[PDB]
Amino acid sequence: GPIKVELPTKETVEIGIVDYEAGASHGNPVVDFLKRNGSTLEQKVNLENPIPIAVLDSYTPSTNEPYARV
Amino acid sequence: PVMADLNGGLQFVPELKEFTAKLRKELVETSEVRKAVSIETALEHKVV
Repeated sequence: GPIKVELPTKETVEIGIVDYEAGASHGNPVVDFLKRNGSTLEQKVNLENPIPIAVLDSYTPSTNEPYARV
Repeated sequence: PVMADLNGGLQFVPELKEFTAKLRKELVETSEVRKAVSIETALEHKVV
């Protein structure tokens, strides 16, 4: 995969590649190193507390034939 | 009154503070880099 460096405008541009190939192995050294030495960037961010929307009721049809046929 | 100089020629070295700091910094740099690189190589061998 690509390696990119953050610019002063907070933009990332590529400056190199990762590549690793091995035969018989017990794990991935690249990701192990990155986990031990880097930080994980998660796109999902949780609200302070969840916001309830609704609790709804639904029913399965008596026959599965119409959905099967559509 | 006698003045004996037993400084072993050290007075002729210019900028002694900077020179000694450079020497020590180069030694610590070598040591730490070697140690950390060896640790990382050991971890990668153990995981692979």
